Amino acid sequence: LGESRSEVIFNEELDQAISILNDEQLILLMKRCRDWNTNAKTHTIAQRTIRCILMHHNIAKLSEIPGMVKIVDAIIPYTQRHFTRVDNLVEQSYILDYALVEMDKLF
Amino acid sequence: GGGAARRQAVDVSPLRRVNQAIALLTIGAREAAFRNIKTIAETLAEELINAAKGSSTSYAIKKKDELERVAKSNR
Amino acid sequence: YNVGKAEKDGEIRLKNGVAMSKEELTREDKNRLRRALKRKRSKA
Amino acid sequence: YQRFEQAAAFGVIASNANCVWIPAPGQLITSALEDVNIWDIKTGDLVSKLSDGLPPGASDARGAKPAECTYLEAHKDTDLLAVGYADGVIKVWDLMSKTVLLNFNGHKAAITLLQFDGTGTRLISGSKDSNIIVWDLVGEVGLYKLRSHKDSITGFWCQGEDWLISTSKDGMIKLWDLKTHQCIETHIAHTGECWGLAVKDDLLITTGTDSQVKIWKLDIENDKMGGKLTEMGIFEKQSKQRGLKIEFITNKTSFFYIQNADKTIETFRIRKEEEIARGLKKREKRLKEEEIAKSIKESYSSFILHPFQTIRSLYKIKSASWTTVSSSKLELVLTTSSNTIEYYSIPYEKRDPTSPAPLKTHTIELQGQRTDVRSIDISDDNKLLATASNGSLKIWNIKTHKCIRTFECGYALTCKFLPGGLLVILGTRNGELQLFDLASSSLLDTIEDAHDAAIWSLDLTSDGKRLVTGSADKTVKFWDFKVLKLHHDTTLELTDDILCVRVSPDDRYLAISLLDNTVKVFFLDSMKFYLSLYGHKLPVLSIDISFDSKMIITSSADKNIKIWGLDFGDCHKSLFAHQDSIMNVKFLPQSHNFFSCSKDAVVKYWDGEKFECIQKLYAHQSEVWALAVATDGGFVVSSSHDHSIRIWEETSLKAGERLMEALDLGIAEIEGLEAYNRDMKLWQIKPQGNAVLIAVNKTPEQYIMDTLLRIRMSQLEDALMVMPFSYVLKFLKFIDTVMQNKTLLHSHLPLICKNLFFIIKFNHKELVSQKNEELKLQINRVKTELRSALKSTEDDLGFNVQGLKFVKQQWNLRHNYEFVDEYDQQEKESNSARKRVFGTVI
RNA sequence: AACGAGGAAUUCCUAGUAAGCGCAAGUCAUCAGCUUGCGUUGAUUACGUCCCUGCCCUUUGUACACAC
Repeated sequence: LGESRSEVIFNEELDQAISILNDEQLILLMKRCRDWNTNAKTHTIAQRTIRCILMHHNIAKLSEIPGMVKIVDAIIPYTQRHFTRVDNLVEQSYILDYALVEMDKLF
Repeated sequence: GGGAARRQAVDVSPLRRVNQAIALLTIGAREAAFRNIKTIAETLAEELINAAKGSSTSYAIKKKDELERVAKSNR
Repeated sequence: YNVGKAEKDGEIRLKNGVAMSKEELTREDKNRLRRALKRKRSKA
Repeated sequence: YQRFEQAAAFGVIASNANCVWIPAPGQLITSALEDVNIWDIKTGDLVSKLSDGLPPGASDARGAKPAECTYLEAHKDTDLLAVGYADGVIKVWDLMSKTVLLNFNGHKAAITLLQFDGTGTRLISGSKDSNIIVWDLVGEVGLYKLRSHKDSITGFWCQGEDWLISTSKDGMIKLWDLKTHQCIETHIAHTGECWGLAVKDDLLITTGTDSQVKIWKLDIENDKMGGKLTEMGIFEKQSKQRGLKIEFITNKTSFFYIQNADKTIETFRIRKEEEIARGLKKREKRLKEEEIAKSIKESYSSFILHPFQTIRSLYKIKSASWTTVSSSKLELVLTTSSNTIEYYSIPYEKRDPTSPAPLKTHTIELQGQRTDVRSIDISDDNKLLATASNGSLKIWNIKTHKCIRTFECGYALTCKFLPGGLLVILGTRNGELQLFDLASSSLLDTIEDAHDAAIWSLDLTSDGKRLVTGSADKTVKFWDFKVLKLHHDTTLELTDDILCVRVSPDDRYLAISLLDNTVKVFFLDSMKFYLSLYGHKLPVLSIDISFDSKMIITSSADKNIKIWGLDFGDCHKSLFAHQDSIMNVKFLPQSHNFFSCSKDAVVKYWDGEKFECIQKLYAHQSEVWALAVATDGGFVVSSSHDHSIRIWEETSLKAGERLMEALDLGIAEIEGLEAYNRDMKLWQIKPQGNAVLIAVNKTPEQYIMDTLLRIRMSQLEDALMVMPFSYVLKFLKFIDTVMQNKTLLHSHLPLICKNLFFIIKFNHKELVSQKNEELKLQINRVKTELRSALKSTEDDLGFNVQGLKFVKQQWNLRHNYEFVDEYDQQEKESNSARKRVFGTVI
């Protein structure tokens, strides 16, 4: 990620590796991805690997894969928590817009 | 200061200013009538008049001048 | 889904959701994690 | 209350050590215990030894067993000797003044290998615990540490300034790059434990643990695993027990030797390409008379290599070293386990040994007991007696520290001397007393069948007229001198074995142990069974009685000296000492003070009236076997299983505020470098980067971010409340800069955003009262970049949430069974939903 | 003839508190070289901080949301 902060998500060859992963390794990757999704300091990494998977596999297959909708079911609610907190942060970030208004009006 | 003590200047808050004011006046008149023919009423009247002038012949104004000088020295 | 101890043996998994294999730790770190589990289960 | 200090050490010619040979046969370095020794081979005469000045025994010394000297290797171009002691301490000696010039202590365990290039004065050390240190002798500091092995280090070969190749006691070989300063390559070598490593510029030869030597090809190619190390072949058939040391040598047919741990040693020749081509053609003609080429590729190893010969030397060897001459003689210096240092030579003409056997020259076995000392004796303050189960009764002069006569008597057990005639007596684990002369031959009257078992203890009365020999036949026999033969006269047949006997210096009591934890005390004059002392829970091993027949000292296997008073037969005083076991105890010849030597290498000196260990003596590191005290002088001679003879002679800031200081430094470097950028752009001199940023090698944003990161969340609101307004302006510039460095921004986006919004809500009145077009532009940049960051992160989150819900819904409407009746499916659902238990107070 | 409100050091002290002023009792231990009660006039200065000298404490969110 850090090197690819400058339609890709990571470096493209890495994306190809994730695209041609096996089913068993997809299960293992999503197990680790759910684990890192738990805390809120590694959620970005979890979200990016998930998005790379969803954009590079057959979704009917991903739904089909045995013993995975268990994992998916544990993955949604923490991502809603993160979504709500980040949206709250956009919300607080309109302060700067307020201060700019006040400063130009003084000016 | 670890052994090397030194006076640093700080500002003072009005309840402390008023408490100093009252203490300075009354200590000045009590020690000015410690042993004389004067008494507390007359020495204290002397002091309150002079200090309200600010005229610097009086106990409390001398001690005030001292303390702003010491701050002025090592701020 | 809370996170608790990993169902293999080859891993140690902490509470903040980070998991580490037994192999890929340097020996001092294997020491220090043994110390941490020592005192934690020493109370509980 | 005098104190004793060590004065001597004999018989310690070479042990537990790795020899370094000096060409002039020339001189040779071995180590004593705790000590080095150098000597000429052909004369066998000691030159020098190196140690710390204060001996063990001066009261300044520390209470610990001294460190054994476990490795040593030299540099003749600078003529220094780097030795390493088993406390993992490295000492370098000058060889001219024979003085230390510096020391080192970096390891923790014992040191295995020293290897060093004085060319740049690089010193390399590999200890028992797995790390390799590299040092500079000129700067005498620690350069660095290479650590990735797991068990130990057993071999490593340096090369130049670039590479190490090391092998461990767990069988993997590791190549280390010294530039990037770290491991590069690793290969498991043998199944068990690999031990030896020797390098020719082509090929690398290692040993396994069961006589499989393996042959790699080495290079400097730059593939990942490829190019570097490759797996040419397996040669074998040295012995069965594993080898330890391989060394190459040349003149130019080259040779190398494997030193094993058995009695033997092997030497091989390595051939040349002409013989290689010849054998190739001969083998190919055998091939013709494909897969057959695969077979010759498999017999590669035996094809190239060649078994030159062996030495079936004697019993056991520690170390070995090469010497070549004339292309017709190869020579091995050979340090054994037992006290011998032998020279070996072999003729050859680059074709053949031309000899039925290797030749043994120049042994050194003269002043070394060559086995384990079983007993000691002192004689008239001039004369010393050392006996060992090789029989090698070595007679010594103390003041010359040197041998006089040596005999042989089989598995000797106990020594004693006769001042009358100056004739020594010994006894063995077979019942045969052997009495020897000193000027003449040994055997004068070698008695046999004196006891059907091993004899154990033997003493003579204060005159020198009779011999009491207690022996494991459960019998003691009493013998008299006739004129010079010995005649037994009477036998006492007890019930159990005898483990010690002594008689009073006034000649009245006889003390005889038993195998039971008991000792009997008899009247000598008529054999009357005067007393029986009881109670050690383990048998008595050694007995003393006083200089004047007042007390009896008994020392046994359960580590407790007991002091009995002899008169009524009482136990004065018990004394737990010597964590292993006591072998013996002796009195001073004058007074009630006594020495005691254990099985765990301590000599403890007691007062017999306060009953305290006056002194503890920490000379050496083996089971002490015996002790004897001078008849007058107070020097005492202690002897122990390390083949060793010792003589003791008688003589700040607050969080928030540290953020402000970091903020000052960071903003200073940032704005200075910006002004310099403006300067060069106007042109078309670097303002100096400050010490902290340079020294930690941290860019300014990383510095300020690290101080912000270290601060804790309970102190973050207070800290940002503390700083004044000028520092807030600096904070805003810093946030602008990290928006320039996006990677840092997305790394620490919550920290930055929280701090920014708090510091602005708090300083809002100032902030709008400031009018600066710089500040407006800064706020536009910061606000737009924060929206960009937060917004793209959020967009990830929305996409993931929708997608995972869609995945689950799809799987539901294909797999999970569906009903039609509303109540029926409600029953289904309230079955299958997650149930979590919870502890309510009612 | 000794004395004109008691040196260095240390101790004690936050509201009917410090300090003054007298009256009364004498209670199975203690108390008359005195001890406990009872009223009467009645303040100056802090009421913050862990910076100093110390003194404890926790370093396993675990209890159940939400947040951190």
